[PDB]
Amino acid sequence: MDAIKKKMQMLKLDKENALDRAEQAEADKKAAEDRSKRLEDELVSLQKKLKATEDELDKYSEAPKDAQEK
Amino acid sequence: MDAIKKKMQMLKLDKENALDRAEQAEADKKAAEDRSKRLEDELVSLQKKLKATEDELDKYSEAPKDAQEK
Amino acid sequence: VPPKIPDGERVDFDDIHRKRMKDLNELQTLIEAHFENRKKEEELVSLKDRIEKRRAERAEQQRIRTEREKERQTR
Amino acid sequence: TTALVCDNGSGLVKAGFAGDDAPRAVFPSIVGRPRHQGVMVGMGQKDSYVGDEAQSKRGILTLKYPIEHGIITNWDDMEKIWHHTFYNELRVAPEEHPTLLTEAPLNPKANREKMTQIMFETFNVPAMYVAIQAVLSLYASGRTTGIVLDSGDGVTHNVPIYEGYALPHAIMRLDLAGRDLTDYLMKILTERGYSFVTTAEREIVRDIKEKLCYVALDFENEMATAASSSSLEKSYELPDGQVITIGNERFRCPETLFQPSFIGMESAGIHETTYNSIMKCDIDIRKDLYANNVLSGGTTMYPGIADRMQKEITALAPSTMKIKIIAPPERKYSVWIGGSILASLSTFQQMWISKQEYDEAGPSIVHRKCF
Amino acid sequence: YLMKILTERGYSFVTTAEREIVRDIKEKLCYVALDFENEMATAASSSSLEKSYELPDGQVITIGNERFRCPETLFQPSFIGMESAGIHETTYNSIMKCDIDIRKDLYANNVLSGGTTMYPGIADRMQKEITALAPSTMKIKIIAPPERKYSVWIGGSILASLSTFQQMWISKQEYDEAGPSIVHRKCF
Ligand SMILES: Nc1ncnc2c1ncn2[C@@H]1O[C@H](COP(=O)(O)OP(=O)(O)O)[C@@H](O)[C@H]1O
Ligand SMILES: [Mg+2]
Repeated sequence: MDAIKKKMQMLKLDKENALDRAEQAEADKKAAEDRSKRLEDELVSLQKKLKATEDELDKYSEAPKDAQEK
Repeated sequence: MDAIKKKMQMLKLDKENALDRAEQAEADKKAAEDRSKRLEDELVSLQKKLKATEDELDKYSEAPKDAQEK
Repeated sequence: VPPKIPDGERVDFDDIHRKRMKDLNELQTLIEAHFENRKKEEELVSLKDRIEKRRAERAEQQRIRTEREKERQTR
Repeated sequence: TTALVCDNGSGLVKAGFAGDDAPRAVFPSIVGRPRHQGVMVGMGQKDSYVGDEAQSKRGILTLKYPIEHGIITNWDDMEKIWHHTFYNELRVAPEEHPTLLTEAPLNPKANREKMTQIMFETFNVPAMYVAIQAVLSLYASGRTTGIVLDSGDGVTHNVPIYEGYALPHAIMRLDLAGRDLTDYLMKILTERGYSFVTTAEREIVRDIKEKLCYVALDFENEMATAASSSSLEKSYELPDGQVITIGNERFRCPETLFQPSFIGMESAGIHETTYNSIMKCDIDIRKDLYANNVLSGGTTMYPGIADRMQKEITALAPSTMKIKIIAPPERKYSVWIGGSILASLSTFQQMWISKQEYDEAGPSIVHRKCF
Repeated sequence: YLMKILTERGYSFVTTAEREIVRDIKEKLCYVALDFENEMATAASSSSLEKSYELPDGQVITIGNERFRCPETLFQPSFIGMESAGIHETTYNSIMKCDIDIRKDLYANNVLSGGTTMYPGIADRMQKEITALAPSTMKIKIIAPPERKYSVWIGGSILASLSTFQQMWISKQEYDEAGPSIVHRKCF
């Protein structure tokens, strides 16, 4: 008939809307998770640099006792 | 007829699938955003303590320099 | 000199929204028209059933009358 | 008062008052003089049947369209069509109504100037404005960006727009449209035995094209399938009986859009002129144009074109961009719906070409600020 | 651009073969206006500019103010949508990037070459534009030899005929030893 065709059109328009929203949400989620894992790597690097600076501080804290002994 | 019923049902099913997929992606995005915010808030303090360690190293290196040159 | 559009304010993506909103209204009016139309047209099937009863009775009447005329004519 | 949103088009004149959803009167734009002699006296035979009246008496007329490719080639017939549209299909005198005509891009100036001169002198309207047929189709979609491919019946043009700023250097106008597809279908039907020659039978071939033809998703596979099985052969009943069976002519007629070499045209199909029109745009608005490709016009109503075009552009475009093709169900009247929306705006109410302005600068006012 | 503005009168050239016809029209008819606005005003009132031209099959065409609008794109690249400045201002910018002591010599020895600089009346428009841009004291001179089109090739012949240049060629044995990347090396 005619109205059945209108119902068929409507039942696909909302499908297209949902698919578009799903694609947008997937892209946003992937971008956010990539940024989060990059920040995780940044935090690991910062921890490593803190450890290295603490090592250098341990060296220049060992030096003063020998210096006083000198 | 027959094909109309199953076609409409399949369209509705796929619309619901897209909706749930978008909801899941939104939840993952919220989780990633929270993780990123928490990571940054503590990474700033990590950088601050790294700078404090660096300044401590600077002074604990200035002292042995003078002591050796003393 | 090209046409420089004067200073407006709005709108977008809303009049299309309200125009597409009445799809449900259109579907309802179409389905109502279809239902009432089938209901107000199928009665002609009953009317033609009446036509069939009238033709059946007239055919019986004409068979009887033609037999009567054949009886009354062949002398 | 209310504005008259007329839309000349080429093949179907669509008109109606501003602010509605659909045009009030849609009828073919053909004017056909009778060609035989005529023996009955007092039958009340007129000298020219225009509009939808000449699609019922077409058996003894010689229909001739007054608009060839966007441009108007026969001004007297076009004036007759306009007079019919105003007085008999809408029954509103033009002395009390603004008009909003539509015109294809890159058309000759003289056509537009003559159009405004007619509207101001013969019909004597209060004020008229001429708008490009693609901006309206972009209005109707409710967008503000996007590249619109308006494949009418006369001419196919592809106007890209971003944020409301049209890009005049990226308009790609191609003269292949529905009429050439009708002629090509009428030419390939002769391969089965059916010969249509008369200008009246062109209408029958047009009906065949509308009701049966479809655009194939992949051309070679369809050509191979139609040559082995017989699941495609759809039959159609002429206006007098003698049903005909269309085989692989079904998807070969509208394939001309994507391979204009079929009718001898050099240019590339509508799948590649859109990509070229995009690539002429700046490098930073190509993603938005990729995502908001809009279809309009009558000829884009073939079943299965919104998938073939998307497949082709996805093949051409870079793999990362998302290609989306907007194909609203109200494609045919998209330009007129957009015209109604534009005429109903308050901000637009001072852009009309008022009659006193025309009296002061002549018909060349249309090229001036009031575009 | 000429093929695109011819459509404003009714003449449509689309085929890649008809691009050659439009090129011939451009070569034979177009000229560069000394002052653009005055020419646009004159061509819109009189009809002393409309020159006709016969296509390869008849049907003569009449070019109006398309004559000086096609080559005007050189001085206003905004016509074809290009952002950059015209050939009248990129020369001045190229001069101003040079050192402060050789600007007078460059001002006095501006050279034109190449085919497209053969439009009738360009050596005056360019001089007027640069004189407008440049300081009032410097003398602006534009060298426009009549053999402009083949200027590059004549110079090439002169360079190849020199004795001092005879040892700059990229000899084949050198290419065999260093590969095609030899061209970027000392033998430029
Ligand atoms: N449902 C359809 N399927 C296929 N082709 C169609 C359909 N409707 C119209 N057409 C083609 O489109 C043309 C009408 O296009 P239209 O948009 O009216 O042109 P215009 O831009 O001049 O109004 C007709 O000539 C016909 O060939
Ligand atoms: Mg149209």
